[PDB]
Amino acid sequence: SMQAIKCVVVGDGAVGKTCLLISYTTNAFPGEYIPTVFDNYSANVMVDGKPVNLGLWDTAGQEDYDRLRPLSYPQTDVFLICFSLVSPASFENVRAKWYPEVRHHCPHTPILLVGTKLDLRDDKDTIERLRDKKLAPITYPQGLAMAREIGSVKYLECSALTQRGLKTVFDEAIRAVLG
Ligand SMILES: Nc1nc2c(ncn2[C@@H]2O[C@H](COP(=O)(O)OP(=O)(O)O)[C@@H](O)[C@H]2O)c(=O)[nH]1
Ligand SMILES: [Cl-]
Ligand SMILES: [Cl-]
Ligand SMILES: [Mg+2]
Repeated sequence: SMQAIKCVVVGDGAVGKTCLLISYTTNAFPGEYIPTVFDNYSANVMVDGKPVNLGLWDTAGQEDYDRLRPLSYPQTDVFLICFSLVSPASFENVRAKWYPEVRHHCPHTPILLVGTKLDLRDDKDTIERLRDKKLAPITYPQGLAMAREIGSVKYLECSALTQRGLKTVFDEAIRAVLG
């Protein structure tokens, strides 16, 4: 027994959940091949001088799985609720959909709020695209405020593509369970 930790990742379609898991576990961002299946990834992580077995559970974010997806929730040690920093709709869904759904099935499990696609937040074409819809990328203070609102233990931002902040997401996830 390496200590085992079950981590489940949830959030809207296209927020980057699968890329996040693959980039983390393989140290490589998927190119033109992102698994469509909702797999479980097994990673090992050193925490305070001890190896931990992190099982990472990908989920489908579409409405069609609203009855099937929660069957993966039992025995979860920590949830990651993901939204894209460059999709305000995905951010609103953290409060509207994901927080309520997780808490319906798992009242006490820690939640980390994770803002993805960090590399796009200061990307000009992305800012302009959002400005056209009277919108702007989600800022760190906004994400932090959403994290408090949903009782998250931690708010993190990362990019699966550049890997900036990626390892911290899962270190903090583990520490939320273990210390
Ligand atoms: N620029 C950027 N694109 C990303 C990142 N992570 C994922 N993507 C892209 O976002 C899209 C959705 O990613 P995916 O992992 O399939 O999202 P999922 O539906 O939540 O599983 C794909 O086109 C990815 O290439 C990131 O960190 N930066
Ligand atoms: Cl999805
Ligand atoms: Cl917080
Ligand atoms: Mg996926």
